[PDB]
Amino acid sequence: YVRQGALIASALIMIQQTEITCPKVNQFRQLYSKVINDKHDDVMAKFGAILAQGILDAGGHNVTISLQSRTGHTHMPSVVGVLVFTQFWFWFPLSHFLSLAYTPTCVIGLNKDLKMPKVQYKSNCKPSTFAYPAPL
Amino acid sequence: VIHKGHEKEALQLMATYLPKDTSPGSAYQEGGGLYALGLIHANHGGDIIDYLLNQLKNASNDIVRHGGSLGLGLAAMGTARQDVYDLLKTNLYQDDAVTGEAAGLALGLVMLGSKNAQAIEDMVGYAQETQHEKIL
Amino acid sequence: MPELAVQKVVVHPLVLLSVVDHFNRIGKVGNQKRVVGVLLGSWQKKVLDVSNSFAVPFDEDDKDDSVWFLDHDYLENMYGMFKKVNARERIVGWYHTGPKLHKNDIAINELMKRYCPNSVLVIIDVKPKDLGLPTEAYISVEEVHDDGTPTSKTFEHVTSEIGAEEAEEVGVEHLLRDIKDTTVGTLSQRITNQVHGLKGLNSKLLDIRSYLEKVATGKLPINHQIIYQLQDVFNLLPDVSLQEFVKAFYLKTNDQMVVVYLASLIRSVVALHNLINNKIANRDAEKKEGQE
Amino acid sequence: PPTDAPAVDTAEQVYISSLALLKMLKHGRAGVPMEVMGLMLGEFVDDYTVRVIDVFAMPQSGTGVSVEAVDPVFQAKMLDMLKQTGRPEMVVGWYHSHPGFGCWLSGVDINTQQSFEALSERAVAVVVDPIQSVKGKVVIDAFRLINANMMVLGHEPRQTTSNLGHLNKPSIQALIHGLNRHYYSITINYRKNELEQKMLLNLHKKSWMEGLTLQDYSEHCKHNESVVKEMLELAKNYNKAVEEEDKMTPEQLAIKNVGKQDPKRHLEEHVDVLMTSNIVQCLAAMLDTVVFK
Amino acid sequence: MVLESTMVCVDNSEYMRNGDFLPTRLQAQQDAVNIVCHSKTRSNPENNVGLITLANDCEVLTTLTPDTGRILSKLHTVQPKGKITFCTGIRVAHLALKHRQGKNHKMRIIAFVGSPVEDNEKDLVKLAKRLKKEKVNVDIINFGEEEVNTEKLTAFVNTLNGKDGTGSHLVTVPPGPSLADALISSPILAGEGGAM
Repeated sequence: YVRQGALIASALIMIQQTEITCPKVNQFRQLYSKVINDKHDDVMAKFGAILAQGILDAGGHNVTISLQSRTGHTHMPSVVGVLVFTQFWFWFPLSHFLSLAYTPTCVIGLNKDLKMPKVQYKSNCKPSTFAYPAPL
Repeated sequence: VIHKGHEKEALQLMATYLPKDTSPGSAYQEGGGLYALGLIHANHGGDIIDYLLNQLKNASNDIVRHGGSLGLGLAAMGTARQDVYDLLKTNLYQDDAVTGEAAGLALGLVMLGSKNAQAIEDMVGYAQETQHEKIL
Repeated sequence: MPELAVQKVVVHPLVLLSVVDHFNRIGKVGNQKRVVGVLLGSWQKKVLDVSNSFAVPFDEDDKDDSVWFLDHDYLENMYGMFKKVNARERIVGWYHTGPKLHKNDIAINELMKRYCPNSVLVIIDVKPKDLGLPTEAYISVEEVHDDGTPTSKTFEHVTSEIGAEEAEEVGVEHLLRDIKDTTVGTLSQRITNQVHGLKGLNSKLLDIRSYLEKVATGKLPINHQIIYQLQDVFNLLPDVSLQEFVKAFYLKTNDQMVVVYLASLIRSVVALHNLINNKIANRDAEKKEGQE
Repeated sequence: PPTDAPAVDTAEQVYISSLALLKMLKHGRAGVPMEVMGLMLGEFVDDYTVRVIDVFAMPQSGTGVSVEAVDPVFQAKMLDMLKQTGRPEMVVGWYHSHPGFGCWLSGVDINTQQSFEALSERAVAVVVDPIQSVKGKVVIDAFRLINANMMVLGHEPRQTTSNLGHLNKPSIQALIHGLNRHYYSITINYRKNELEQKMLLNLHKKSWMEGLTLQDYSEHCKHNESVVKEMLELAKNYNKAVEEEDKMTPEQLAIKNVGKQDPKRHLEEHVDVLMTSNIVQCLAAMLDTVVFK
Repeated sequence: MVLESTMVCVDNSEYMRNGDFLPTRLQAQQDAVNIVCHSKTRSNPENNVGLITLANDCEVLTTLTPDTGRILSKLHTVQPKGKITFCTGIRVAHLALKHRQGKNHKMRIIAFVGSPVEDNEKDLVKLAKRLKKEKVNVDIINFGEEEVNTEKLTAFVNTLNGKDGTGSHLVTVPPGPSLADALISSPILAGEGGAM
């Protein structure tokens, strides 16, 4: 039951940050599947290995955990978001409050009239740091 | 969670497991219905706070007030609204296993970020009497 | 007793827990009340090993002293109920939840005595406060007096303490891993005994001082006996052989240091040799830290 | 379903009050050979927690766990006798010892509990090992049979009530069809009151012990004599060890376990008893000189 | 009737060695008790019968038990001695009636008295107020002690009757040889309607 707290801890640590300065994300992702294919790891561990992948790909590689706003402020829905998820002290279905610290940080260009633009952004860097998964 | 983002059409998507249109069958999917509705309308509860208040007020099953407290606390989260704080307060003065757990959490959510110094000396004192690993 | 058939009354922890559980069984609005049970145990010398006990329905008026009720029939049923489960469990006395003695007690002592002569009281407390043990043992004896007053059933004190078995030991062990008392080593443990001992003498003497002050003024008829003994006390104080005692005590101390000196010295040498061992292990670890 | 279906899920726990446990250990160790058994009296809160408040043995025959001296008249008579004390309690379960080995249920064991399952539906069978339990955790588990029939019928992955977990092994003997066919593991707790804790905490009445006493000063010189001579004997061997260790590699001083009388270990073993003694030996005399001045 | 708790108060006294009733008043006392217990174990199928004494420091010889056979077997070994008291006895009777299996039984004391009472009426009618609180019924059987006594017990049994004539009644037994007055004056047919 320490393994259950160190697999999910890793998958929270890394959500769509990829090979930028932590190449370990292919090493741990392998390890999230290592212990689903096995029938030699305890259910109370497997349960924390499924979410290790389930939050990683959360939202389609779009949402991330960040308790305060990039503006700068600790907004409450996120704080509670990861405070009542981690908590399984006695209750097991507390595993949805992680949709309130999920934010799809993306530039949302909105036109002067509160409508939809068409406009794009130069690459100042290669698509490897841009990233986003590879379906195989 | 999967359909967080639907507003006026969410009552219809969840209308095939929510009470009234659905049989009292497995109160699990009714309580789960209400909880889900508090997930979709979390922090923005408008008409949904009233809907959930009519679902808890006339509730007679323990599972319905479980998931129901979980939906209602989310829809009126960060607010004050003294009506829902005292309804959820009656859930806790009723002393029933799984209704008082979710109801306790839901009352902490209704008064989130505030809490009257009276609500504290209410809740801690009621924690001295009670006896449970879930409600307490 | 004058008889060497009683002396060390040794009560096992589960009894203590048992009377402290009984005191909350009754405890509704019938609390603030003496509650009484019977002590089951074994013994075969100067001991009365207490082991089991069970409440006996008991009532008592709160202003009278001849209005007490004790379902002795209940006893002659249960006593057999527990015998049928463990042989070797006679009735070695009966306990009374304090806080101290009541005039009524002697009466009870004779409705319990209809079973076993030698029965003893064991006053146990329902409130931790004392710094000595919450277990005082009395016997019902009788005597004659130099004043010429009729014989009496008094109560006489016998030394007391609590012991244990392997079972008991282990259960208690388990229950005190919150309040750890083992972090404390030997030397300090016994210094604790010698400060905590003064914490006893201090309050005992204090109680005698309140008593003497109680008869001198705010009158309370004198009982010559107490004052008698209280004289032996002040003759026994170590005084009259002052000079010689001084010259000796100093000498025995002198010896004591001589041997402490030696002890601390050896201790030092040994620790230092330990240090040499560390330094040499460090040099040879430094040859390994290089290499490749 | 147009109405709820049967339910079971539960993280079943047993509170055993500091009173009970001591009785189960003691009485249970009484019968190392022929294990005893006893009824469990207490209350039953909500439906997640058994509260065993007290227990009392039962008699037996002279071969083992008979239920022909588990008379219904014994437990009847006793239940009435404890109503007249002030214990409105009911039977919640039955415990026994399997001393010397693992906390498991045997065929007769299982079967027996089946009777406490017909008579009543809420029964925990609690298990104490007065031998192995010695010192430390106190081996004590709890078990409840599981409907083996329903398991055969497809509810085999449906006997999982929501308990927490912590894994066992040596009883995998009958726990591989125990935990996973015949019963399961409940988890044990305690309730450490503060009044019981301040009670047991007592183990010394010192107002006549040390500090108001001190050993005999001719008994105390005969003690020093002996030790401080043993110092000499050990000393010599100590020089002979300091010449050796210098001229050898730590593998040969490692396996040096013939005559442990030589090394430091005994000069420390001594000095800390000697000193102790004496120092305090020391203060006791001084303290009394002022205290009873 | 309803299940009840009965307490037989028998008296020890030098007065319990008078030939003025059936051979010796001792023996006769025994027979009377033996009938009043048996007669209240057939009114109800279940009924608890006690047995205390009313002399010296009032004592219990058997607590509440349904077996008339214990009530008769302790009663054989009494002795006529001592000076009775009414106060001590009554008050220990309550303490014996509280402790019982089941709290649906009624509190009834069947009291036999037989030597001059030495307590003043002022205290007895305080105890009768405490019994009025505790809802205790008490029947007093004057097996003797009516010509050697001015009945303070009249103001005792009227302190328990605010309006009920069964709440408490003082039954007399004519002091002649009167074989036939200790059987009809019984409390199961003297001061109530039932006679089963």
